[PDB]
Amino acid sequence: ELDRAQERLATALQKLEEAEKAADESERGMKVIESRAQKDEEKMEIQEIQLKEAKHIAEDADRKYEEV
Amino acid sequence: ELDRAQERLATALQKLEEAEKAADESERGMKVIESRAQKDEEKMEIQEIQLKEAKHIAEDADRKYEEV
Amino acid sequence: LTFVSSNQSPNGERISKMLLDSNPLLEAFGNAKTLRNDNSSRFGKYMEMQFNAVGSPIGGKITNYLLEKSRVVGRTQGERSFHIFYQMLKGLSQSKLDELGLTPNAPAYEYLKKSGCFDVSTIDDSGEFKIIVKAMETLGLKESDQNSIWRILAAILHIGNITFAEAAEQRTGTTTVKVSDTKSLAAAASCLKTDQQSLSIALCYRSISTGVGKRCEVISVPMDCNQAAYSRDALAKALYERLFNWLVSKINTIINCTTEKGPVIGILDIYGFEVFQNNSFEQLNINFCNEKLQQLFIELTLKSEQEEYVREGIEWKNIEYFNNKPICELIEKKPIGLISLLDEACLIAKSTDQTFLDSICKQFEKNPHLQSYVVSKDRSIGDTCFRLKHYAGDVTYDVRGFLDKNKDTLFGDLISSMQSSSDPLVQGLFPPTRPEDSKKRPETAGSQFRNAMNALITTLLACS
Amino acid sequence: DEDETTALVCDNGSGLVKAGFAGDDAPRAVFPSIVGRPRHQGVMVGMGQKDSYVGDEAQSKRGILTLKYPIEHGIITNWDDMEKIWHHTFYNELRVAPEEHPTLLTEAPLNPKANREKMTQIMFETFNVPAMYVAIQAVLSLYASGRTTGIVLDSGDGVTHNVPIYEGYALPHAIMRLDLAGRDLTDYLMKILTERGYSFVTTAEREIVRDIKEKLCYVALDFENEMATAASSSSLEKSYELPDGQVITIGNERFRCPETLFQPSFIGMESAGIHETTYNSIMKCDIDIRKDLYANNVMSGGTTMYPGIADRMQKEITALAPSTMKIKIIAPPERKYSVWIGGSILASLSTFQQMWITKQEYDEAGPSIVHRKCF
Ligand SMILES: Nc1ncnc2c1ncn2[C@@H]1O[C@H](COP(=O)(O)OP(=O)(O)O)[C@@H](O)[C@H]1O
Ligand SMILES: [Ca+2]
Repeated sequence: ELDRAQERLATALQKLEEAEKAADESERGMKVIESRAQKDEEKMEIQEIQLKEAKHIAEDADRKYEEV
Repeated sequence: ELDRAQERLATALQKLEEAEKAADESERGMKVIESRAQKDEEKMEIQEIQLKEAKHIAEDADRKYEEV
Repeated sequence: LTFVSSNQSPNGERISKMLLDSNPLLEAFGNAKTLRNDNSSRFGKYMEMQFNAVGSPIGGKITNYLLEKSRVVGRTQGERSFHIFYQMLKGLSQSKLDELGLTPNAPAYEYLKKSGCFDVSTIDDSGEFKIIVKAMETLGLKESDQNSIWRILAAILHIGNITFAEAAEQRTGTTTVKVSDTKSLAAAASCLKTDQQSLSIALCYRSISTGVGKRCEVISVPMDCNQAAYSRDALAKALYERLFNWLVSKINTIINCTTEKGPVIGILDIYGFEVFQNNSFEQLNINFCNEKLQQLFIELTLKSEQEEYVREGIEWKNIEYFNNKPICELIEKKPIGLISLLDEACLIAKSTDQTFLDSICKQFEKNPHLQSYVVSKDRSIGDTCFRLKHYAGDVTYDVRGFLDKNKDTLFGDLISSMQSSSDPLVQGLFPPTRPEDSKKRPETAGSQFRNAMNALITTLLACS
Repeated sequence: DEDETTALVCDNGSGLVKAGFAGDDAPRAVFPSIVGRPRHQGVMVGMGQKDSYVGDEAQSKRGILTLKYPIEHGIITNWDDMEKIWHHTFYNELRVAPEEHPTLLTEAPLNPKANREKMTQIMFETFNVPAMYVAIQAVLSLYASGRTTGIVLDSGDGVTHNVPIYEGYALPHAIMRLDLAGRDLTDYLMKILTERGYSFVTTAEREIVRDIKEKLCYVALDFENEMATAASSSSLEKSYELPDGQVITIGNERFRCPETLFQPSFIGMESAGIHETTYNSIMKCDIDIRKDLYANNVMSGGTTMYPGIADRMQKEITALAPSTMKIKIIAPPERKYSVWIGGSILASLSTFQQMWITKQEYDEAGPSIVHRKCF
């Protein structure tokens, strides 16, 4: 029974390190993507603010054209 | 020695369960963020085209106004 | 009542002394200034005097009701909302206010600015505070407790500094919600002691997926600003409702007698009749209560007493009595009725106030007690207004608000985020699920008003 | 009692049986519409098998079960088993008897006349139900979303309905019924999976397809442009360790099956995409009624939850269509449950009385009370 207990200890201790290792890498991968996600989100908002103006200017030009 | 190994095995499996649980929540968090990042990326590209179109149509309107 | 109860009683005459000291006290909590009345209670109250198996008094409890809704954000220039707020601003030192990002000036805020007015010519809040503090200590609210109470209001104020800088993410029609003023938004989450991020994601984006097993959240998508500002208010309205209830109930914990036990004798007290320069949805519900109140008397001093004659072995005959006017009641209770059709017009999110008003003129203007500018040829009725006959007098109302003001619906998603709080204060505003008021839960707070008043009359028609 | 009558809100289809308590907003009780037997023979004594296994009880332990499907998008293969499907709704989940509270169901437009009386008979003339009604699928979502003027395309799983409702009902039609949604995609995957040593044959595993589907499957922004991109192994291949024991790096299997939607040619039908029929239905209406339709499009159902479904529509329509009004597609937070948000409403309304059928009303007009009241 001792041999079995030692055997399970080996595979458990090893899998424990792998599980912890994966937890760090997964968190590492989450961080690098989270940062990029925030940068994109911010960039998207800014562009859409310009998208508003771009249209209002285009419409204003059309209304200004109708007058002339 | 068996009793000592059994004691170490009990706490080992407990740490293993905790490690796997932490990894399971970490890999899931990375997955949902990655999906959101892709959704934002596509939304950024499709609007990147609109922004340009919104700028060109404004410049064209100005040129059209200059003619009349 | 006293003296008739055989005079002496240490625990009995004690209330006769404290209830006299209640005059400078009661005027602080459940009272506000109306242009017609200064000491006007802004909530229905049904006091209950307790007694023993002899006839002497021992104690008593208090029961409130749904109370006006839009008095927290909307009102005419000159009136106030609730004392508890104003008594705070001019109470805490400027030092403590600055720490909470506050200032002794309502105009500086937003929620309070939407009210219209701030300063009152008849009331002196600055000089009243230090006088109230003595009354605060009279009951048993020491400075230690005072500070604990000011936090709850500070939380409300932090919510009041949170609006939505109409996110210009969408280019045309619909629009998302984004907070540029993160300072103010963060201040709330800081004092609420919750994740600022989760708070913004869970609220701005509602979650739904409760398949018995019990929910999987986060799936959502942005919505218009009107709904955002609407859901926002519903939060600030449901928080205060459950606050006032839990607040006054915890005050009695120090006052309410625990030494004795026995039966109960009831006493009623409610707001009275009023007429302003311009009437609105508020007057409709208030005047509606009077119609229910008039029915109360008729049901009791006119109807119940008659049934007592034929029960006490007396040769009585049914004498002509003016109409039982049960039509004005059935017209707003059972299917096919006023507030029965209104409920139908509410949930139709697009059916605005104007559309609902149209459903009244057509479905009715045939049943007694209703007129307008279309049917009744009378210029006195504006095209944007309508006539409504009461038991005698005539009143013209406006259709402003009505729906969003009455609805006040707040489902889980938004509430759930607050119920799972670790702070003892926040979760305190969300008691352990329905306290002696279960039935069904989701069905607007407007329809819940009717239920609160119906539950009131039911227990009035079962006593002497 | 007092100010409480309690009304159930149900909405069954070919994917989920949505149900709740009373006055709810979102569906509380939900379970898959399945009912099979034991091909295996129950151990027979370790329970006289019976209970086909249903509700969150059958789906939990599939394998052993011989899941048979009664409601294939519209047509019901057999009504006898339906009795034991509704025996799970009110009793097991809701824990309330149908001989107490009213009931609300959904109506798939243009449903067989024989089905109207058949359904009603199961309740009134057997399982006493004081009152009930069967509202029309799409119309419900309109009000809840808060739209007066829209063109609705409600498509959850059963069938597709192009309903240009934006002011009233029962006009010529401008509506269509197509058998191309949800379950149709579930059966198509196993077909193409055969080209990669995969073959989810029977129903038990066919359900697993649905699981794997709603976690990765997507719709290509543009099949033609993403063809050259296939060379890249980053945006296409996506690992998915099957929770049973199999790794399937789906790449071109995610946007090949959903393509059937826009390409009915992959299921042997002359019918065109859902953007051609859209024109077909709009053109049969007034001429001065279109400008407002394009302005606001209502896209509800779980089919609109897929990534890359709304943006594509704004690309193809604008190409060959009136180009004057703003083009905008409305996709509410949970556009799938939009039906249940509006379903709960009508159930909680009082004006609803002058529409439904009452106990006595049935005996007063016989079994034809249905088509005599509703339509
Ligand atoms: N987020 C999602 N993305 C894609 N499909 C989804 C999503 N959520 C649910 N579904 C799918 O939608 C279908 C259920 O939609 P539903 O409208 O309830 O159908 P039905 O009413 O025909 O039963 C199921 O096939 C389910 O996998
Ligand atoms: Ca649907």
